Amino acid sequence: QRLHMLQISYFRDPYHVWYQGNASLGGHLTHVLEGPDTNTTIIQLQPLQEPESWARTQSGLQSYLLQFHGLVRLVHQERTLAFPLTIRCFLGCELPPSRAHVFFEVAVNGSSFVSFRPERALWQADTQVTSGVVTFTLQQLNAYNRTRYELREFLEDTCVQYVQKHI
Ligand SMILES: CCCCCCCCCCCCCCCC
Ligand SMILES: *[C@@H]1O[C@H](CO)[C@@H](O)[C@H](O)[C@H]1NC(C)=O
Ligand SMILES: *[C@@H]1O[C@H](CO)[C@@H](O)[C@H](O)[C@H]1NC(C)=O
Ligand SMILES: *[C@@H]1O[C@H](CO)[C@@H](O)[C@H](O)[C@H]1NC(C)=O
Ligand SMILES: CCCCCCCCCC
Ligand SMILES: CCCCCC
Repeated sequence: QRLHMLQISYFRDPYHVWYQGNASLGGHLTHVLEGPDTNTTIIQLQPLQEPESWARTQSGLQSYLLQFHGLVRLVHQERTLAFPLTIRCFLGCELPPSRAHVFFEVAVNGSSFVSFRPERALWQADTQVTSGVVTFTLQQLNAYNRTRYELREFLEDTCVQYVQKHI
């Protein structure tokens, strides 16, 4: 009983991005993300959520993408960051038949970059390369409740409750 979410972001430059993503519930594809930042398709393949509730979830995902893009632009603006690049975000929750296991792992240009430590709602480097980019990204992720305790709540409560409601 799990929900997994995958987001791949292709940045031609800091300001133009193409998204490709999907989610699966119990190992079955349930959602698809596709399109440029200006017009991104976000679809549930199965009518799991009622329309008013889905429109709420769709809106939240759109706002996430805008904040994600904002952070990538800020890293570019403050550190040396070379484009084009790809970012992979892999996150979700898994319910043992006890405590849920949740995760959020980020790769850049196919290499491990940062990941979320839910035990303390903190981000760590997954690379051994000491890097102004990695250091600056961590400083931003670890400075805001949105990417700390609020993200832990999304993974530990929202995603788990989605699995509990729909598997
Ligand atoms: C240069 C690589 C960037 C890696 C970005 C990781 C994104 C993790 C979630 C970010 C979206 C939440 C809002 C961020 C607000 C600062
Ligand atoms: C997303 O789709 C890709 C394409 O096959 C697949 O490899 C991956 O497992 C999927 N992930 C999720 C969370 O649905
Ligand atoms: C946005 O994308 C959808 C799906 O590709 C398309 O139907 C719609 O016309 C697009 N809107 C534009 C290009 O303004
Ligand atoms: C990512 O890879 C592309 C080509 O593979 C390169 O042009 C770009 O500079 C790379 N960016 C980073 C941050 O490694
Ligand atoms: C359709 C799946 C899109 C990728 C997952 C986005 C998760 C954002 C969590 C805040
Ligand atoms: C793609 C989002 C699925 C639902 C997350 C609670």
